[PDB]
Amino acid sequence: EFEFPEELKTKLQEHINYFPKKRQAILLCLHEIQNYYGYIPPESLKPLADMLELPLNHVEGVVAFYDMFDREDKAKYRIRVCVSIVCHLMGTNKLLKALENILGIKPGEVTPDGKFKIVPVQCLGACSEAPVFMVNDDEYKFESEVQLNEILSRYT
Amino acid sequence: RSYPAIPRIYAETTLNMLLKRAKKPRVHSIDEYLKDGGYQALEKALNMSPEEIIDWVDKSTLRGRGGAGFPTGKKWKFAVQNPGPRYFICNADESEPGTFKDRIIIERDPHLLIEGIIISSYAIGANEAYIYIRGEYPAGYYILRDAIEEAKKKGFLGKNILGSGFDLEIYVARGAGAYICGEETALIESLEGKRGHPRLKPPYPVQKGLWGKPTVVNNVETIANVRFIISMGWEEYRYIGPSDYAGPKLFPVSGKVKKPGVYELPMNTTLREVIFKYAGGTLGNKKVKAVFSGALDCFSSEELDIPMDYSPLGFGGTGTVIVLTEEDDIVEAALKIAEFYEHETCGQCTPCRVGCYEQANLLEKIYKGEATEQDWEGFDFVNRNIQPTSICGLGAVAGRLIRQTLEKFPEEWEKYRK
Ligand SMILES: NC(=O)C1=CN([C@@H]2O[C@H](COP(=O)(O)OP(=O)(O)OC[C@H]3O[C@@H](n4cnc5c(N)ncnc54)[C@H](O)[C@@H]3O)[C@@H](O)[C@H]2O)C=CC1
Ligand SMILES: Cc1cc2c(cc1C)N(C[C@H](O)[C@H](O)[C@H](O)COP(=O)(O)O)c1[nH]c(=O)[nH]c(=O)c1N2
Ligand code: SF4
Ligand code: FES
Ligand code: NA
Ligand code: NA
Ligand code: NA
Ligand code: NA
Repeated sequence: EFEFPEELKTKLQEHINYFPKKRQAILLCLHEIQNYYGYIPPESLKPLADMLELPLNHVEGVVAFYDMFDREDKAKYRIRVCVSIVCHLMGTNKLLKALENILGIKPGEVTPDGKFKIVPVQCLGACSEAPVFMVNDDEYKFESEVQLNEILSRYT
Repeated sequence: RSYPAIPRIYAETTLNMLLKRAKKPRVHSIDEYLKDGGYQALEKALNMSPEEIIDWVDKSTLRGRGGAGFPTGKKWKFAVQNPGPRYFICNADESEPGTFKDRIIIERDPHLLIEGIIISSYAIGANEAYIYIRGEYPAGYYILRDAIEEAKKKGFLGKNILGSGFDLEIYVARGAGAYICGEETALIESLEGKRGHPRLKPPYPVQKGLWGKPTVVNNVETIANVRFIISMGWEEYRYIGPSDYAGPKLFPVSGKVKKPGVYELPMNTTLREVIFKYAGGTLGNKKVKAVFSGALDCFSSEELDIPMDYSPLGFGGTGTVIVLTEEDDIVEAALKIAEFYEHETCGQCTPCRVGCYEQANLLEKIYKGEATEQDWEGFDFVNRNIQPTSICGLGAVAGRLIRQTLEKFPEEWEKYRK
């Protein structure tokens, strides 16, 4: 019953046709789906498996293994907040407190409107700019609550 | 065209090689790259035999910048000893804590990397090459995709490159959250569309890798050196830094320094010089307590006068320098390292699976003051017993840094036992 919209199916086909072997496209495909829906719908995996010519079990195992994928919470904007050593030293907790002040949520939580989810992540490879966060694909250094509030106001 | 936001990491060079352009925080496209002589090393390489290129890279004494420092030329020789076809993989997974050296090459001077990939691929007879970039580097992904297209348009990729009869496509794969996918065999598994599970080595990839074929995996920074070796010749390259450990090296410096960023320096520079001469010293002029070499090693303030080379007494690793000063709690810091390994073990090996988990769980109890005597003794045991039966380097090192803190800062740990 569950079918991909054509604009999304077309994009997945591009990924599948990109590498020499179709199965190589699995992670690009999963990123695409998550970008489209705000999460990985459980019902998407079966048809994805068919396009990849892989068993459903294989696809599920891959989704479970890779931490960037989320099969539970739909969110328009993922605020990934680094919680590793350098950001922790340089003020992860200040960023988190500012986020709770502005949005009223803590890591792992989603705002009631589905707009923002906070995702604690390991080192984002930007440690000189600690404390680091992403909003979907955009990455930033946290300076202060006022600065953060302005950045988040760009995401409507 | 338009790319996701990237913070502007500070970059400074004494050698003006890897960071000649990447010292400026913006994308340098193919025309800018060509003006400085971009792709001329490739043209020169295509007029050399693959064997000669390997010889030069060997005599340059280039060593793997991914952190293990394996001789690059020797690695290549090993691969070419085995029947084709062969594959070339650029490792852009960079996920070690404190480590952000490779991304500035990717994001600011992608053609330096691409040029290296093409030369290296030609040298080992690979017609298919890969960049595997972590999923948390989306800007890098799109910047690489656009650069590859630019290179194609100018005839540096495709069939019959510049009339040489050499064919190459470079495919860009993305990670999706696993540090372990930077381990070369797990990277290969991920490229094959599977979970990122390391394989028993040997075989090394140069014997059996992608689809079981001879595969060279090299780090971004390693590959970025290849242009220069062909350009200057190996002799002139070896005149950079100490003759034993030659060439430029990138040093991502973070934590409690005035000037955090990437420094391009020779490898006879000392750790003290990195911190004080180049990175501006410590915040608040506080005393250095420790340096964490990523999540691999912990150096005390009595070990600052070591060279930043691949020698036995040297700093080694990725060159990653995380500075803690006198008020930073070493146990709090160790907990963060334990937490990292807990989140990244792939779980294939039992002592690694359980050890990484228990080390974090028990250290947290210790830190919060809720650890029983048994918890304490258990922590010590577990820390010394993550390595057994391990088939990759994660299991082998997940207790290493923490053990080093235990030996070098006993007074601070003993306070937690109180
Ligand atoms: N840059 C980053 O983000 C990260 C870097 N690392 C680094 O990873 C390092 C460990 O990496 P490994 O691959 O386990 O080290 P390794 O020492 O086992 O191997 C190094 C390289 O040499 C090759 N090699 C070694 N012996 C060989 C032989 N006899 N024949 C042919 N090829 C051979 C291996 O295939 C590999 O490509 C650590 O030192 C750490 O610094 C770790 C995590 C993240
Ligand atoms: C757990 C873990 C994780 C990583 C690695 C190792 C291990 C044990 N390695 C090192 C990798 O396996 C291999 O040594 C290098 O990619 C080989 O290239 P060079 O010889 O350094 O150019 C590695 N290397 C790299 O280039 N980037 C990375 O992100 C990682 N990550
Ligand atoms: S040592 Fe740990 S990370 Fe490496 S293969 Fe074994 S379980 Fe996985
Ligand atoms: S520790 Fe946060 S980006 Fe590296
Ligand atoms: Na407030
Ligand atoms: Na320029
Ligand atoms: Na990854
Ligand atoms: Na190895």
